[PDB]
Amino acid sequence: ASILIGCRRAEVARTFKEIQSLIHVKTKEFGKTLNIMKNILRGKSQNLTYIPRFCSHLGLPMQVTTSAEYTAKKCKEIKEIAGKSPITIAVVSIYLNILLFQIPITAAKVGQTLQVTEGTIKSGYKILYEHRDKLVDP
Amino acid sequence: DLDLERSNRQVWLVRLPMFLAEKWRLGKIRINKSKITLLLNEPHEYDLELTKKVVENEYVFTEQTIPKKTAIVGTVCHECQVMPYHKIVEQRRNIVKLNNKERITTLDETVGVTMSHTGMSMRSDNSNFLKV
DNA sequence: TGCCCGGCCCAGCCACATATATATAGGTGTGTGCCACTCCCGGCCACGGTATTAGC
DNA sequence: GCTAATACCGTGGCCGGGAGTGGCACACACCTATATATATGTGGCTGGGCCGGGCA
Repeated sequence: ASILIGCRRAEVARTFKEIQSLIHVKTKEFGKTLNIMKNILRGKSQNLTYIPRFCSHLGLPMQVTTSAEYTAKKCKEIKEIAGKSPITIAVVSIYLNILLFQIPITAAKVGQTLQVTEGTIKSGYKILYEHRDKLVDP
Repeated sequence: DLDLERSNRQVWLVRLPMFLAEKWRLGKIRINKSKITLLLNEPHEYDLELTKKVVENEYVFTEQTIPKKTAIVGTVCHECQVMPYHKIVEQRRNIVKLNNKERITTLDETVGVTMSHTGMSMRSDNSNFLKV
């Protein structure tokens, strides 16, 4: 929880499954200790950063990265579903921005690399394809 | 119960070249009366030098505190050494001086994949080792 | 050239984590302290070797 | 000038005592299990449909 706090303070983005992959903290007790720790920090007185990291995990060009940035912000403005945790919004945003071009990764490889369910990226790809209209940057 | 069988048997010791020795791991010796050769099977003929004429205090035994079954074979009679289409053998001897090793392979990928596999990659377990 | 059987894939649906409160209650685990057993450390006893001094 | 005697020091093994370590007991703290709305997610099974292969 101290590492995650130091990550949130330095404008860095690290998912719970990453520190969880490093340390087995059993999630629940991790969430409670992180909550009461946040209360300690408050007593002593942002998903956009995740896009370039996963684009680095897939090795995508810069145009797909900033395209997933504009897609992430716009999808944050459109509402509907709102988020269901920002990780799935990130992976479906990169999934749409990569299905707009021709670089092929399909859904299984991106689902096993980023540790996301295929049915979730297709469930988000459905309504995302429904909102494809207002997501075009150029 | 060690027993000397005969020792009267006369044996000749031979220092062979490596390809024919590893091949032995049949021919016909031609004794020419002070120069003797060898006609192998098709293939070369080989002059064998009388390396050491007098060869005493040297014998041969076989094995079938912990005593084991010991048998005596025969006395060593003559120390010998086989001497050697020789251009092909000379080229093979020049050819053995060309052994090399493989160099380090450079991974050519987009780096971000390997660097993603370095640190936290949201992928744990997948292998049972020191899991108690 | 035609017919039948088996396997795989897709779409879907159910269950469990996340967050909220609350009582129940009854169990389990962990820590500490003390006492007993084993190990370590210290103490005791035995044995062997080398050097120096004094007298006629 | 030459000979003889006596004392002191150092190692190794065994035994006892302490200490540590392990076990037991007690107390405290955790930690399970059940209901309620909410959403949203993810992963694993269930049924139906489609595709492929072989023989006369």
